Amino acid sequence: AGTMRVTYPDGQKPGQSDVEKD
Repeated sequence: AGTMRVTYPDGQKPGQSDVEKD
């Protein structure tokens, strides 16, 4: 989460997402 960092379609929105760990 430090190559790209984690991305998501809101605020508090993990689990269906851009990348929870790079």
